[PDB]
Amino acid sequence: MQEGKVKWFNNEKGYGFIEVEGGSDVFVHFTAIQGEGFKTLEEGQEVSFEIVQGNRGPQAANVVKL
Amino acid sequence: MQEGKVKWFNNEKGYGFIEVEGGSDVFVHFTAIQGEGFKTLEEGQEVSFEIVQGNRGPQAANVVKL
Ligand code: NA
Repeated sequence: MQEGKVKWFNNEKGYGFIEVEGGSDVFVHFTAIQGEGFKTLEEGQEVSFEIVQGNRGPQAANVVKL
Repeated sequence: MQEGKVKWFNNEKGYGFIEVEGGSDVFVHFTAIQGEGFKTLEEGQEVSFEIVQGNRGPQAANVVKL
């Protein structure tokens, strides 16, 4: 588990990227977003998350807005 | 996706396993469950899901109650 910030997120398509200090960007899909409410993220939002490896490569899991 | 049947799920602990015919049971955590319903599952419940690799090995992602 670790922290990063949302780099960008396309609300219509429901995906974007989390930027990591000193590391590679991590893909995030709306299905990973935790909590109640409409599943979206805004640029600059601080998040915690896990990285998992799927058939398309690394992606975020368990994305919590801080 | 992929289909399976919940083998067991402990709603206090927040996890269980999904049985996959002719394959290994897959760990499922509550954070993977989709929908506005309670993030719980029950024995025998049919689900669709993605297998991803986490730091402890294979686990379910994108778990939808059918
Ligand atoms: Na970076």
